[PDB]
Amino acid sequence: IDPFEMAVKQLERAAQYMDISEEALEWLKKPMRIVEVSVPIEMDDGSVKVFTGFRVQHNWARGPTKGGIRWHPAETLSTVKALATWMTWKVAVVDLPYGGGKGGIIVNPKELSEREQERLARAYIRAVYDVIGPWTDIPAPDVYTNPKIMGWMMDEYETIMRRKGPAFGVITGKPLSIGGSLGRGTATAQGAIFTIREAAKALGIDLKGKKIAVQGYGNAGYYTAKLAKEQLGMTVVAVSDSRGGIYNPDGLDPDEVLKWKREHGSVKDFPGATNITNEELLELEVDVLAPAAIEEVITEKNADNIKAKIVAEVANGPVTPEADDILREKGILQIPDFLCNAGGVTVSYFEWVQNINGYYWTEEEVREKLDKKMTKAFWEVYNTHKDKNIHMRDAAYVVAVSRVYQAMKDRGWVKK
Ligand SMILES: NC(=O)c1ccc[n+]([C@@H]2O[C@H](COP(=O)([O-])OP(=O)(O)OC[C@H]3O[C@@H](n4cnc5c(N)ncnc54)[C@H](OP(=O)(O)O)[C@@H]3O)[C@@H](O)[C@H]2O)c1
Repeated sequence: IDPFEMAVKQLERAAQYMDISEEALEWLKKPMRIVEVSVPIEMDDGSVKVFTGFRVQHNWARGPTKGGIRWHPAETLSTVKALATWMTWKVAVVDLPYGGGKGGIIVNPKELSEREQERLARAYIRAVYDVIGPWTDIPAPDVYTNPKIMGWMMDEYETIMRRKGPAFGVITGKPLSIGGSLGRGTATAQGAIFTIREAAKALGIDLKGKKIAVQGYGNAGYYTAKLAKEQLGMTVVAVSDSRGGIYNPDGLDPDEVLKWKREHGSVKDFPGATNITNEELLELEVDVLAPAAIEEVITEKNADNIKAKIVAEVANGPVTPEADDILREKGILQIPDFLCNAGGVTVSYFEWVQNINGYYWTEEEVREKLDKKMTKAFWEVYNTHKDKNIHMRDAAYVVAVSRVYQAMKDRGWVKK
């Protein structure tokens, strides 16, 4: 199927640039555990509806598997497996003691009521309990899943486990009142900012008063722009959603931008600025560029038109491999997508650590630890990029797969 085959092809393109045994490659191609279950719930009308849930633990060589849960009507087993393989490298690049996990249910939660959503969450936990756990498999928020659902599922897991172990730790993204952690909402953007100034440091150019352009202005993009302005001293020059765009070389403020979006219902028509299109924004000449929108916005059709020195792929796969190569041959440093967005995963790991130990950190402690881990991961990726003379995304794949393969070899799973 298209997604899993794409993930396997990406793993092969990673493996051709690093010393990996054939048995290890075949072992990585087949996910360790796949659990397809029927999740029954009782609707408000009294009828019983059964959905199909998937729980794919791609690997646990480096530690307990970690992965999000997607409630999407278009969910497929291949998509879940591919995203589990994704999360494996996501946790591997940033040195987490995690394996790759991925949960999902074939369900459209638009018409599901709050009672139905709670029942679906609890029933999914009742179905997949035997293949999850704090030390085995940690679910995390993903598309169409909010931390309220995770409060529900943590409650269900605690009820089944009879409070015997660290229940909070079974899942992450939980509300602050119950085993939650600070910085979860801004996790991905904060990690992206860490990678951005690390890229600037690697390039040898500071960020005092330079330009950043973000394309796609969801929560992640808005937080990225705001944190960049607050910390790096950079000047945001353009913000856009999939609908419209804003141009202001003099400088913007993400707070008033989001307020205008909330008032008017769209981000466009910002006062003191020009309405612009997303396409020319993608080719805008800036210092830092961050695509935070629907996947594959930078294409071979316009890859050479990007002039920003640093491209931070905040979104997952916003650049096609050919555009990645074109930017590489243009001297453009690209932060790979799964390394750039690993802030959410790192903060989720921090939440898991806080839940396991029963001690909860403060926001400053979480931010400092996230900064340290992101800096180390980025420097490992950059050093591999320099030494092996391969693409930055290629370097991140190489380091992640090397860590996973080392974990397997030390575990004795693969002899060679
Ligand atoms: N662990 C936690 O505690 C926690 C808490 C919240 C969220 N999260 C995670 O972080 C993500 C953020 O949550 P959320 O509530 O913001 O999800 P959401 O309800 O999908 O909102 C994301 C925002 O991004 C915008 N957006 C989506 N696709 C876009 C595109 N192609 N172009 C431009 N804008 C786009 C949306 O606005 P438009 O539709 O107008 O574009 C939307 O307002 C979630 O997927 C969730 O998994 C985790």
